[PDB]
Parts: sequence; structure tokens; C-alpha cells
Amino acid sequence: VVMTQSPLSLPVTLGQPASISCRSSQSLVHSDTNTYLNWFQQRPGQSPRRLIYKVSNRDSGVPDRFSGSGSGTTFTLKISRVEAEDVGIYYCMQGSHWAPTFGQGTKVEIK
Amino acid sequence: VVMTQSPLSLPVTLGQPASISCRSSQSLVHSDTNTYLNWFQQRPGQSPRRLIYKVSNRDSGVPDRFSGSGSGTTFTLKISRVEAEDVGIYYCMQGSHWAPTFGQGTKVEIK
Amino acid sequence: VVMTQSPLSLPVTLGQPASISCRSSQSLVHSDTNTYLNWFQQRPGQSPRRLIYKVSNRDSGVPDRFSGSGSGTTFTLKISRVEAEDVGIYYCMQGSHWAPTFGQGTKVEIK
Amino acid sequence: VQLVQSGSEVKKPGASVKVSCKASGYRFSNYGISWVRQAPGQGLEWMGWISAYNGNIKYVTVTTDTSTATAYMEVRSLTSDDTAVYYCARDVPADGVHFMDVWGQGTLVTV
Amino acid sequence: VQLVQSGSEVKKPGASVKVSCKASGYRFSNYGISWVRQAPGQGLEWMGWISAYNGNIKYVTVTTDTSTATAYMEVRSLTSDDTAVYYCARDVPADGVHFMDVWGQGTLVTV
Amino acid sequence: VQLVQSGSEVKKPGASVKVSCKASGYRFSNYGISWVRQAPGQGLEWMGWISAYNGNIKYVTVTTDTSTATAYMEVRSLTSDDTAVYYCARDVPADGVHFMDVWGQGTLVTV
Amino acid sequence: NITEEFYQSTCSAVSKGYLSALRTGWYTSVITIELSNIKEIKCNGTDAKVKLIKQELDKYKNAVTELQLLVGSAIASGVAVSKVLHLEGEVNKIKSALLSTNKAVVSLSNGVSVLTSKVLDLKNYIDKQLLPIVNKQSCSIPNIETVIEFQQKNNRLLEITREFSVNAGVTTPVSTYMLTNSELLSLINDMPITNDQKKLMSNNVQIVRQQSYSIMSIIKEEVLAYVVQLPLYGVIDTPCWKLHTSPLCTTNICLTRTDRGWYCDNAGSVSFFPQAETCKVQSNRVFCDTMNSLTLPSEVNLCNVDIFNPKYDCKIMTSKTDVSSSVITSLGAIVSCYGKTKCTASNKNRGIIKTFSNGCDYVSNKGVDTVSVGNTLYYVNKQEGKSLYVKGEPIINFYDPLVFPSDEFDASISQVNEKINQSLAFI
Amino acid sequence: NITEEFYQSTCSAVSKGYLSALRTGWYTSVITIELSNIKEIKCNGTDAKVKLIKQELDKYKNAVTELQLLVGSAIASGVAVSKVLHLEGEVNKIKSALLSTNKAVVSLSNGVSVLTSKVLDLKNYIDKQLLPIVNKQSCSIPNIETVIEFQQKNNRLLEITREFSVNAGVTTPVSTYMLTNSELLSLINDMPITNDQKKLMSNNVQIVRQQSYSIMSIIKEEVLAYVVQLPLYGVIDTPCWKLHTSPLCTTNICLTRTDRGWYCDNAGSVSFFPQAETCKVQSNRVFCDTMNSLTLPSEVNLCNVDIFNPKYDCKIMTSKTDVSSSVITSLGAIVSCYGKTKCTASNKNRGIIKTFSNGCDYVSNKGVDTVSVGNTLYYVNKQEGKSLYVKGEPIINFYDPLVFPSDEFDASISQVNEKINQSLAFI
Amino acid sequence: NITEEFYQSTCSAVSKGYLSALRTGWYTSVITIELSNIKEIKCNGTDAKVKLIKQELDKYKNAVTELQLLVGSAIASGVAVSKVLHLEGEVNKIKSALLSTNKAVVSLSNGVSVLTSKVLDLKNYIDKQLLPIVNKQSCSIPNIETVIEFQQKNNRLLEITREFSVNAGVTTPVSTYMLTNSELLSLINDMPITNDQKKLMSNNVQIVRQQSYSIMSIIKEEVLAYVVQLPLYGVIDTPCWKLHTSPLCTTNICLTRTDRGWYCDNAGSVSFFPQAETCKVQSNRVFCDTMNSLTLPSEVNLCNVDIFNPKYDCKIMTSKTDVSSSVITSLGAIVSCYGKTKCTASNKNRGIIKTFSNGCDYVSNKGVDTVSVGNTLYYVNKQEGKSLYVKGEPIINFYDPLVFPSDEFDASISQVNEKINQSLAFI
Repeated sequence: VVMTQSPLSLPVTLGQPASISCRSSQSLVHSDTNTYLNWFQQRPGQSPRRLIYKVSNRDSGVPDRFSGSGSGTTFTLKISRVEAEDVGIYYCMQGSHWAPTFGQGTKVEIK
Repeated sequence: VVMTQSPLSLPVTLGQPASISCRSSQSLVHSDTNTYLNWFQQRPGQSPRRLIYKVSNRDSGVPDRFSGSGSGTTFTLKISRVEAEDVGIYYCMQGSHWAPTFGQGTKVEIK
Repeated sequence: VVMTQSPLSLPVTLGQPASISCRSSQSLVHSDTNTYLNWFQQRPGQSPRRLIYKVSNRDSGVPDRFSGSGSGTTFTLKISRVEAEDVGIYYCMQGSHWAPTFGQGTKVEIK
Repeated sequence: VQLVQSGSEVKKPGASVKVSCKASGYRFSNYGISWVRQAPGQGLEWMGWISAYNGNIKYVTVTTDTSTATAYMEVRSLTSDDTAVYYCARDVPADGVHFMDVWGQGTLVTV
Repeated sequence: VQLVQSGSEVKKPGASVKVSCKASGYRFSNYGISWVRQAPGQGLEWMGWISAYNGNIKYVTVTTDTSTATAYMEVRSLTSDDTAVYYCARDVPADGVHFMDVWGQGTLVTV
Repeated sequence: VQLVQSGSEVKKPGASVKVSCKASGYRFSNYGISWVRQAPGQGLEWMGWISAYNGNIKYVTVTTDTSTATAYMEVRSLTSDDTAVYYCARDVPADGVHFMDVWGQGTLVTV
Repeated sequence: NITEEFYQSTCSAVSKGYLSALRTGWYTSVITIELSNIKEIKCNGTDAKVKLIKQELDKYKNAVTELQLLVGSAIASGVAVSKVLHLEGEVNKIKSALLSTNKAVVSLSNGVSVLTSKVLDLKNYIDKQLLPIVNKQSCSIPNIETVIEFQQKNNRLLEITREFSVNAGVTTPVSTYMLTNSELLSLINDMPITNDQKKLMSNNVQIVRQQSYSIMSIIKEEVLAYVVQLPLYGVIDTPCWKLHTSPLCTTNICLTRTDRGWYCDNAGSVSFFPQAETCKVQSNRVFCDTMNSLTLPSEVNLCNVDIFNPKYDCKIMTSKTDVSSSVITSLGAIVSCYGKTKCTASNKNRGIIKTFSNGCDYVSNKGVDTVSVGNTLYYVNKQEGKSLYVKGEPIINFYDPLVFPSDEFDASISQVNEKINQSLAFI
Repeated sequence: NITEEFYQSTCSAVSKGYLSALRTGWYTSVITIELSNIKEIKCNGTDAKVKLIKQELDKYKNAVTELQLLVGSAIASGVAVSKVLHLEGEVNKIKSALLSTNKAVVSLSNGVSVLTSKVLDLKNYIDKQLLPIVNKQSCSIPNIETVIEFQQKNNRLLEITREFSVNAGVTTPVSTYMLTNSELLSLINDMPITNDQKKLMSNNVQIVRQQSYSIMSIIKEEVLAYVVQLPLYGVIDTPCWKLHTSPLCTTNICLTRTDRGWYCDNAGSVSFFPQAETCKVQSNRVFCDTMNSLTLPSEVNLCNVDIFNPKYDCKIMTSKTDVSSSVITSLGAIVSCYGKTKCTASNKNRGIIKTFSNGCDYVSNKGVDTVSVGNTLYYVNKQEGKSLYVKGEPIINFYDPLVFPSDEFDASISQVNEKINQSLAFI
Repeated sequence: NITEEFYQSTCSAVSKGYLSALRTGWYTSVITIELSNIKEIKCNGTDAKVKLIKQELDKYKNAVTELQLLVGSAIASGVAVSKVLHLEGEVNKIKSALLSTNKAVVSLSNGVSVLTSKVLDLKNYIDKQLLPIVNKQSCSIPNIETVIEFQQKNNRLLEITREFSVNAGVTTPVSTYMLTNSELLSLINDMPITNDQKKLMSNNVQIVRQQSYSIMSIIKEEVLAYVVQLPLYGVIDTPCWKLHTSPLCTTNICLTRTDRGWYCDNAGSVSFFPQAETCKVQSNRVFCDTMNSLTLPSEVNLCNVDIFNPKYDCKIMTSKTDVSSSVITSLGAIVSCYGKTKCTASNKNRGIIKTFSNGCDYVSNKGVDTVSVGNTLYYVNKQEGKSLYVKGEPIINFYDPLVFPSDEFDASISQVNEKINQSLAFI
């Protein structure tokens, strides 16, 4: 399952919203009706941390500015307001199939 | 189940047809496909007597001038020719649900 | 099951294609999804021989010029090139129902 | 098949009146009795149902005497609003649909 | 796999003729025999079917001799309308669909 | 709940390096460990998964030490292309969907 | 018409008037379902109806994959046919035989000829009537009815797979998915048996299913074939009689005839069926499986009229267990009342119509509707028939408790008498 | 609350603290489905939806055709009601009673009054709600939802036919197709029984189904009627106790109390249920069918406290089969360890917590999670309760192997003592 | 490869060549279905498709309501896990564990860790994929495929509820609705067991279902969880041999070895399985449940080669019941012919190929296809293998009828000899 992610570079002005899209090559709906798509954040100098663990479910400790959306093969990650702590690399991941696959990663910057 | 009945007063010329409608607040179709809607007649000075026991089934001894019609939530009682013995009060009743409910009653008169 | 067959006479020039249609009074689809319609050929002076045994399946030893087509109640027998050995009488047969029935037969000739 | 009720009753407020309903022409234990109140100038109102087969009761205290094929309805703390005609109707013996095919002549209770 | 029938028969009206059908090249008991009549200038007509496995008969009296792998068809009360060629065709051994893959050369009975 | 990995490793091509991953804060035997490679200037790449409950392995040789709650990944025949940061992530204990909620800080292997 | 005779002498009741239908053989037929070798729909798209078809195809493929993972002996006949179909080249015989017809007789390697019938052809439906409907370019299906009818066609395969999965490939009774009523009725007509057997089996198809077996045989070369093992009733219309027995005790030492169950005449001998599950009973026809049968001389019937007959050694048990109980026979009920337990026979309207005294007694189903023995309420069978009471002195009164061997779990009249004589010889 | 007492003297454990629900009678109700007499849809056409309706009608017609082809006695009550419905004119009583209502009480020829309920009316649906939808001129149906809802209405009939076909018209347990949970709950409320029985049956509807029967009765005059035979629990809340027994051997001659099973108080006497399938057990309620019961005096309980009581003759068996085995009782497990076989009791975390020596011993479910005897691993029941160990000298040590009659398949304390005394008399 | 040895001396046949798969333990896994807490669709309207959804929701709600109303012990392992899930806070452990994954291992209050898998999520489908489709303002659904796919998703819940309702919450075998073949195959792979056990269970998933149990555990807090109790085969590939026995009578006094059934090597001892239902048999693998097993010394095998061996006391029964019967063993059939009953062995083509004389005799499955004894026709098993006939003098000829104790329901060689010696001592 190829997880195409777009865009690869997302320079965002502080306070303005940012949207990251990630489209799968196959439908990610599992045998049980859940769609297991994860969103990770790699803060510079740190290991990736999970933000969204199902298409819209925020992880514990994640601020409410991070919103996940999408269904089927196309998904979206949105940030309501980009702050200084939102700079990093975001990876979409599917665990539904046999081999987990990550996206190319989105490099969020500040203008 | 509120059994709204209309009209409340039905002055009818002798020999002309008369129609009484009774609309339910819910669908009266039971678990078995039958719709148990009854029509009663209260001759002046007498107890109510059943005319139609399911949406169109005449009761034994009821003249053929009384016809029942309708489905779902809306029903109709029709008299082909109103005679002197058709003066009375007509009540629609549902027995399908937990508590039987009657209509407000239609007062049929002669002009 | 009346197996109407048309035309009854099919004079065909050598080398040109020929089409024989046979329409059933009922759907010939059996309980199992197969449609058991047969096509027979009665060479002059010989017994009828089976050409097509299901709507399109050629019998062993039948040249590829004989093609069967159709579905439901209408069927077609086609000859890509009519040769000298294609002169005869063609009967459509259904065996699906209780009593097998044949068509009226098509008399193929040469112009 | 008929139902005969007690005569008219005149009571003072705060008293108790027990209407009776003697059944004849059918097996009493195969049915139930539904009690209907009709206030003057007002429509029919279902009060309660008692089964002669189960003893089940739905809604004042309704009772049935199987030996005498009689049903009783007792209204306590009578008020001026309780002046009405009370009918007994033969009904379903169990938790089915109510039909009320046969009605008693009506007991007028005056308070 | 072939079927050979008796020679041509000439009969007077009211007599009886028994056509025979000797089978070779296959197991006789694994199939049935369908008899088809072809009047001169007329199409094929299915007469009867006899199973060599069950002995079941459908429709004249058709019989099979398993020992000699021979099938017989006897037509009684012969009329001028019974002048026709009678064919034996190997058929389904049970109450399935009839196919008639192999036909005998044909016995011409003249009355 | 956290994962701590070994320090940075510098190796020459053709050697073998075994990364370790010490787990704390949770029951090690209730999960599995997924190993992810991140080449410099390149996205995350899933390498292999080992269950601490089954011992099942998916894809280099990954092993788990249940007694010390430690996971190991050994890469043999190191090449210049194997210079990358290797992460251990707590994962599903069985053949379910992978989530990778908690990641180790990352071991930078230089060849 | 059923007739019951109660024998007070031995506290036994014989319910005569029955006719036999004894299963003496098996008839094995091969039921085949031609399967498509489709792996998936080639296209991918966003059509909701095609996704339903793919979901149904996944059910189809998983059903095939599930099937590919799959004293006497009741299935030895169907197993033998199944093992022959596994031989190389035997599947192609069925494939070629059913090429132009849905029924055929196929001669296998062993030389046995089996009637083969193709009841469903999923290869034809999927390849010719389903796949051409799918518009591969748009990956769309025009009408939803295609989805619904695909579910109906595939439903029989899923239920057949479902039954074989939980039964480990051998299901009994043969359900309506394995063999529908029309198919079972036509199969009986197609059997090479006499018309008396065909009439018997056709009138009692519900009994035929209960005595039949379905054996999953092959899933190879696009063919799902399972052997249905129908019963053969070689013995029909012979007299049957059921022997009901109840404890007979002094009023103590108890005696009970252990040879209870169905007896039926068979080829000049009596077939005895001890197990209750062996024999299914209809209006007056008894369907007993002969695999669970004992072959006895015709003199076994003499035990009913004379328990001391020299022509046979009737089986009895001896014990001191003086416990009141009742046997609900046909056309009545045997009531054994002992101790302080009160036994009564009751009618629905009149109430208690009889109070049983100490001893073994019988009440017909006429008038009696229930029987109460101790704390147990027994309902009697309301079968129409004539019951006969044969008064006689109970045999338990002939013995004496001093030498009665009241510990025989299963013995006979002669064995008890010899053991009694041994006791007298010592004494 | 459940309480267990292990008696080392007789190697028996009694699990007290239970409440009875004894089926002492039957309640038969007639469930009717009104069937349409339709033969086919008159028109013919090329509409795909109408073909689906015709296919579903063929399922409907075949279902009707399939139905038309259709100690004690567990169905004697429902068979009796079924045979009355076959009498001339009894079907029209049900037809007229349910003319305006879905529930009615009908007085039959025998005078019995049965509650009749119409759970489905296919005659109304097909004739009034299905056929008028079919546009006979175009032979088309406007909406596909008509096909889907027809399949849903007809589905219950097909499954009822399916169950009767394979069960020969008598199905047990009563499935949810025969009688849905709402219908079963309402039927219990409509029974003329006390509120204690209604509360008991309503809380345990799953047990009620397992003890109920469904009898196919009539398919005549557009009426499908089958008699549902519900259980009646006349005895409720009386004490019950289960007797668990294990072999008791010298450390040789073995002794085992054979009277294991459920005992329950009933009308001043003890109802003993030997068969394990007879009694269903809930949280603390035991549902025992009294048809498989033995009525015993109240003194039978004295065998637990004193095996040599004169008020009763406790049943035991004698043998030389010194084989180690364990009985997994409630609130514990009896372990009989003999020979060289090693027996241990284990905990999930602590592992082996006890090693059983030679003899019969008992371990509570507290701490113990599994029991290993020989090569068999037994899991103990983790029911919450208080187990009591009653230490005492085993009775098997009182005898001597020289005169012990170690061959009794089933005997009693007095029978063994008399047989021993006979052996001593000769010696 | 299977090998049969018939011993004329004792009229017993041993079918060697089998491999064991003995269930020595249980593996309990929690299968969870997340349920929606929806009460109804808020809107009301005249749309036909929404009414179908409401009808399916009523099936969903009734299914939840139906579930809310719900020697050894075969379900003690799954009951123990079920009772832990009822403890306060244990449901939320499963809820949080499966929050981001469909499989998890959860450590319960007792400390046991159970693999939990969520096979269906109706809470997600109904709340997120079904309800948003319903246009509440118009109370309409755009496409009918939503109705069809809702029926498919809800179908598994309805069938799971259906099975638990009639089985009182404990179903065996585990059907494909409880645990599909893909789920069962993946569950076996996820068990912490060796690869030899995984290969054994994966190749014989049909046997695994028949030996498994499903226990309904909790319906609380939007979670439907049931414990599937899979078998653990700790003993694999050890030799097994089945002992077939037939009566041996003089040509009278009869003798029969009672110790028939499966024997398998287990940890240096022989596990004996008397019950026939205990052991399922595949191509050459025997799946015997050790709960119904007796642990015997390895010397038990010596009874086959020498019935008078001093290392073991072989079990026999003695009787005068000289009745002809046949035992259909594997690779052959033992035929005991006595009295005037005619016994023959027949071939399909050659007909009767052998007529059995008086005594006990054996015929291989080579050539023989059926065996007729009296009025019973027995079909022999056509399993491929090599049968061996061990000629020897029958042991019944060594005794004499004067002192032969022909009443032993179950005895041994030494017990018979001692009882014979007692008879000679008196005489």
C-alpha cells in the first residue's frame, strides 16, 4: 500500500491554518469498519510521536489544533493555528495491511 | 397514539354519500402485516357497535353501504348512501399499540 | 414449451453467412444457471446430428463455422460460410423442461 | 353474545361506586373486558382492561368474577368530573390487539 | 458410440410394429433412449423416453433390453398417419435434461 | 511508558551492528516491537516486527529479551547505504493492525 | 390401525399394528457444483454496487478456500465413493458426463456406476452471467438486482460450506441446502428401485433426510462434489411391534423385562432394535435402521404371551429397587406404584379419575389425559387405537425373596431359574 | 450463595445453596401463520425485479409444499393439541377467532382452551400489500425495496420450514424463528400462572427455549399452525444440592457412591435427577425436568452426613479398578490419586501449589486454577463460594479385601453388608 | 500408513499407524464486538429505504436486548475468563487496549494475559458510516446499497445472538459466525505455541472448531465480548492404535474384550479413550480429548500380543449371549457368525466371495466391499492399508462351561481366573 502524501514542503505563516493530505493506493477500511490511518509528528531532533491514531481521533496530550479528516483512500491532516511548536515532519501511516507504510513526510516551516 | 378524526360534524343529505377520515400519529401496521383499525357507531341512546374491524372488513350484520379504506397512518370511512339509521357518532379505534385510543367522534346529521 | 424457429427456408449463396433464429415460449434457464438449448443438423438421407449442445458450445467434430448465440427465450444459430456440406434441416431443441420439443426446422438451400 | 351492566348510579363526591357487567352467550374465560368512559359531550376514553384468562390488568380497580361471568370496575374518590357513562366491552384475553366487538348498554354514574 | 435400428417396415392399418435399436460403443445402462418420430414433410416429434438405469418411462410402449443393449418401441393400432421415420437417440439416464447426442439411422414404418 | 535505545554506532562496511531497545513503564510481553529505518534526507521505512507475546517475526534479525524487556535488531553485511537512524516502536502483539504509539529516541548507525 | 395389549403377568405392553420400513442398504449419489476459478474483478472503482459484488465474491472465494481446507460404519458407502473421486482422472469423467446435461451416470474406477447430478453451476453464472455485466472501463454495474440475485445464487454455496465446516465434512441429517426437497424427490424417482420403495420414500421425505448423510468429497478442478448417502428400504410393510416394559415388584423383589424396543419381521426372522434413537415412527410406519439391529428367531414373540415358553429365553433384570415409575406407551400408560408414593390418572375435565394401588397397572388413553406418579406429571399419548388389558397373575409372585437373585443387571428367565436352583441346591 | 462441603469419609462433595426451578407441567400454545393461496403472478415480463419476486414466491410455494409433506413422552401435550386441530371444523375456530385480533383463546373439541396467537400474516401481505404493487399490464414493480421487504417477511416462513424439514416436524430447542424473544416474553406474561413463575421464566428465557418444543400441526385451509410446548415450573425456590462423587480406594478395593446428580426438595420429598443433561444450571437456579426424576424420601440427605444411617440405604458400587481421576465440582475439585500417577494442583502465577498424595482429597477454587491428574489437565470452576472440608476416616478402611465384593456395578450399603455377611457365614 | 492386525486368539483387531493430536489444555481468547448505543433514528418519514433501515435497526436493538437477557468441566477455562470480565473496570481495559488497534493483549485482575481481538465494530459503522447517511431533514437515504450493506454488517451480530439464544450462551462447535476461518487461522498463528502445534491446528481447522467452545461473557458498556476456548494439543505425533473387539464364543460361552477404543502414547504412559465421540480421526491423525482419557501403564499394549500376560490384567466380559454380529474396523471387518445366521462377505462385481463359518473371522477391505451378517448389510471401510491376520487358537476354548462365570458385565482375565478357581475350590 503506497501512501502518497502531499505536499512535501508546507511553509506556513504563524497563526494561519495548514492542511496536509495523504492519499492511499487502496481503501484503508479494515474487515471491521474502522479505518486505521495514523498521523505522526517528528519534531526536529526528536523521535516521531503519534498525533492522530484513527482518521480523526487525537492522541492523549495532543492539542486540539490538530484535526484529522478523510475516508476511504483520501485523508487530510489540518492544523487550526500553526505555532512555533508545530514545526516538524508529519508522516501518515497505515497499519491495516500486512506491512505498515509511511508517507514521504511533509516538512512544515515558518514564513 | 393520537387518533385524529375529521370532520367532527358531518351533516349529510339523505341518499348522498358521506366520508369520515381518521389519521393516526403513527403507522398502525402491526408486527404481523395487518393494520388493526376499527370503526364504531354509536346510535343515539345506544352503546357503540363495531362496523369495520380491520381497515376494510365489514362486521357481520353491517350493511354493505359502509366501506372502510386507508393504509399506514391515514384511513377513511365511507357511506355509499346515508339513511335514517346512519345517524350517530362514529369512532375510529386502534388496538395495535399498548393502550387503545379512540377518535374524537364524528356527529353525523341530516340536512 | 413451443420452440418457434425462423426462417423455415434459408436459401444461402455459397460462402455467404447464414443465420437461423429460434425463440422459445418460456425462459430456458434451468434451476442451475445453464440454458440447455441444442442445435441439430439433418443432412439429406441421414439422421439428425447434434451441432451445438448448449447455447454456444460446439460439439466435438463440428467445424468452427457453426456459432450459437442467444439468451433467455431467443437464440440464434449462425454459419460463417455456407459450404456444400451445410445443406440440410436444422432443429433447435430444449431438454430443460419435462418434454423435449423441437423447432419446425429450417431448410437450408443453395442459390 | 351480549353484555348487561348495572343500573344508573347517583353518588356524592368522595364515595366509591362499583359497576358490574354480566356476560352471556359466550365463554367468559376466553376473553377480557375493557372499560370505556364516555363523559357527556366528550368522546370515548379507555380506562382499563382485565383478562378473564390470565387475570392481567392494564390501565380504579377492575376485577372479574369467572364463576358468575361478571366483571367489576370500582372507581374510588369520585369527583364531579367522574360523571360519565361506563361501558364494558368484550376484548382480547391476552396482550394482543384490542377489538371491543360487543359492548354493554352503559352505566350512567352521576356524582 | 453408435445406434443401429431395424430395417424399413410395411404394415397394414390396425397392426402393430416394434422398432428396435441396438447400441454399441458405450455402456447402455448409463443412459436412456428417446424415440423421435419424423413424418414425411413434417418436423421431429418426441414420442417417449425410457431409462436403461431406472426403467422409468415418459411419453406406444417403449422397452429396453439391457442384456443385448437394445431398445424397443411398439406402436399399436397403426394408422395411415403413423407412416414416419422413427429414431432412437441416446439420452439422459434420469429425470434431467435431454440432449440426444447420438441418433440411430432411422426406421421407416409405412402403413 | 517509554523506550530507550543504544547510543550511536560507527561501523566499517561488512561488519554487523546490534541495536537494543530497553522498555519501561508497561508490560513488555503484552506488545511487539516494530523497527523503523530513517535514512538522512529520506522518509521512514518499516524494517521488521517482533512480538514479545508470540515471538512471531515479520519483515536483518530482530529478537526480543523478555527477561530484561529489551528488543534487539541486528543488521549484517553493513553498507554505506545502511547509515540511518533506527527506531523501536511499541506495536501490536499479534497479527493485527500496527499503531506504533511510543518510539525510542533513535540509534544513529554510521557506516 | 394401532392396537395395544397390556400383559399384567409381566407388566409389559405390546403396541402392534405398525408397518416396517427397514433401512437395509445405502444409495450413494454425487451432487456436484461447478465452481468458477475467478480470482477477483479486474477493475477498481468507486461504484457502491460493484463493491457489494466484490464483497460477495470474497464470500465466494473464502467459501472455496474453506472447502479446500477440508458396530458398523454409517458413511462407509459414501466415503468409498468419495475416495474414488480423489483418484486421478475420475473428476474429468464427471466433468465430461455433465458437459451437456445436469444428470448422468458415471462408471468409476471400481466399476460402480453412480448417478451424478449438477444442482448448481456457479462457473456458468459467474463467468457468463455476472462478469460480462461488470463494465470494466467504468467499473460499474447498471442495476442493483444483479447484486441481489448474485447473493441468492451464492447463498447455497455459503450454507453448504457452513455446514461442512462445523461438521468436519460429514453432515447428518441432509439439510435442504445440500439437497432440496424437489431434488430429493427427483433423486428418489431416479433410483433403480421398485415402486413400493419409491412411494414409501416420497411420502416420508422428512424421515429420509434424518437417515441420510452428506459427505464432502472433492473441491478440485473447478468442481465441488459431495456424496449424498440416501437410505435403501429393502424391507417394507412387514409387521412391527414395540415392547414397553415397566418394573414388576412384590407388594420386596422387582423384575423387569429388559428386551424393550422395536421388533419387526424380516426375512423369516425378527429384527430387534434396542436403541430408541434407531427407529423413527410415523402414523403407522416405523423407520428402523438395521445397522443397530439384532436378528432373533421368530419365537421371540412368544415371550409376550408366555414368559416361561421353552422356545425362547426372555431377558429380564432383577433388583430390589422398589421405585414407583410410569412408562408412557402408545395408546395408554403403564403405571408402577409402590411404597407410599401416590399415583393417579387424571382427565382434563373430570380431574382425577383413577387412583393406582400398589402394583403395576395400565390405563388406556381413552378418558385419561395425564398420569401423575409421585412428583412427576406424565402426559399420555392420544393416539387413536384399541387397547386390550390381559389380566393375569404377575410372575414376581411365583418366586421367593430368600433365593431371588435381585442383582442381575441383565439376565434371562432360564438364567434366573438356574441361579435360583443353585441357591436351593446349597440350601 | 453457593456452599460446598467435601466429605472425606465417602469422598463426596455436596454443592448446596441452589434454588430449584422444576418443570412439572407443560403449557401448549398454538402459533399460527396465515398463508396466501397464490399460485403465481399472472403476468409474464422482462422486468428484473419481478423475476426476483417470482423467485421469492417460488421459495414461498415450495415452503408450503415442503410443509404439506410433513420413560414418558416429551411431546404428548403438544401432539394432543396438534391432533385436535386436525379434526374437522377445528381449523375454522382458529380462523374465526383470529379474524379481528392476533391473540385469542379457542375452545377445542376436547374442551381444552388454548391461547392462539398469529405471529405472521402472509395472506394479508401477499394478497393485499404485494400483489397490488405488481403492475400486471407492464409486469413491472416500481421500487426494489418491495423485493427486499418481501424477502424479509418470507424469511421467517422459510426458516420455520427449514427447521421442521430436518427435525421431522418436532424441533427442540424452540429457535427464535419459531418464537421470537418478544413473542416468548409476551407469551409467558399471557400464561395463567402466578407472578413468581412469570418472573422466573422471564429472567431465564434462554433456559425456557432449551426445555420447550415446537410441533408442526396443520398446513390446511391457508393456515400454518404449530404448537409451542412451553415448560411449567410448579416448584420454585426449593433447596437443591448436587452430589459429586469420586472413587474411594485403599492405599486394593475401591468404593464409589453411585447416587450422584442433582437433588431438590419437592412437596416434602426429594426429587433426584441422575442424568446430567436433565438439569440446566444458572447463577444459583437449577432447572431440572421432572420427567427424568426419581422421587425419594427426605431421608436421602442423611447419606451425606452418615453413610451408615438406618433411615436410608445409600447406593454405592464396588470394584478393583484403582485408577486415578478427578471430579471437577463447583467451588473446588475432588482428586483421587492412586498408583504411581502424580496428581498436582496448580495456580496460574505460583505454579504447582499442592501435590496430592495417595487417597481422595479436595482442593477449593481459592488459589487453585488447574488440577493435573496423570496426563489430564483439569481446570477448576472459579465460582464464588465458601468450601468446607469435613475431615473423617474413609469408610473403605472398615472393610477387608478378603470378603469385599468388588464387582457390584450398582449396589447399596445394606446390600454390600449382607453380601459380606454371607461371605463370613460361609467362612 | 495404516496397518491392521487381527488376532484370532481374542477376536480383536488393532489398527496401528496413527499419529496423536491430544488436547491437553485450553487457550482462551476474547472476541469483542463494539456495539452502538443508538436507540432509534430521530426523524420519521415516508421513505421506503429508511423504513428498511429502521427494521434492520430494530433487529440490531433486539439482538442487543436478547444478549442482555443472557468428570471435568469443559468450559471452566472460558467461564473463568468470562467472570473476570464482569469485574468492575475490566471492561475499560479492553476498551482502552482496542482503542487504536483490533488486536491486543490485556492483563486482567487475576494477572492472566488474554489476547483480545475486535472482529467487528458496529459502533463505528452505525454512528459514523450509517447515521450520517440518513438525511434527518427529509428522513431519506439516497441509495439502496446502504440498506444492503447494513444488513450484511448486522448479519453476523444477529447470527451470533441467534446461536447464543438457543445454546444458553455456550456454543460448541464454534461456528463460522463466532470465528471465521481467516480469524481462526490468524488466531492460531497468534497463539504462543510451537510451530508444530500451529501446523497441526492450521491443517485441521475443522477439527479445531469441533473441539472449541464459545462462551458469551459481557454485553456491558457498548461491548459484546465472548470468550473463544480453543484447544491446545500438547501431545503430537505420538503413536496411536485403536482396539476393535468382537464377541468370541464357543461353537455356549462368549468372551469379549471390553477395553475397546483409542490408545495413544503420552509421556511414557498410554492414554485410553473409551468413548467413541471423544476422538476425531483424520487421514492418519487422531484428535482425542484428554478430559475423557484414562492413563494406563505402557504394558497395556501387551494384551494384544498375549492376553495372559502377567504385566497387565486385560479387561473382558463374559456372557451366554451367542448373537452373531460384525465390527466394521478400519482396513477390514471382524465377523462373528454363530447359530443358524448366515454371514457372507461380498464384492461389488463378483458378488458373494466368502461365506463365514461358525466362529470369529476377519476379512480385509481388499476385494470385500460389503459384509452381510444375518439381516444386516455392513459396508466395510475402503481405507488404503495393509491388513495382517494373526492365526491362533481362540482363548474361549481353554475354559469349560461348567465353571465359566458367564455373567460379568465388566471384568478382567485375573478376575475371571480367580472366580473360576473359586468355583473349582467349591467343586
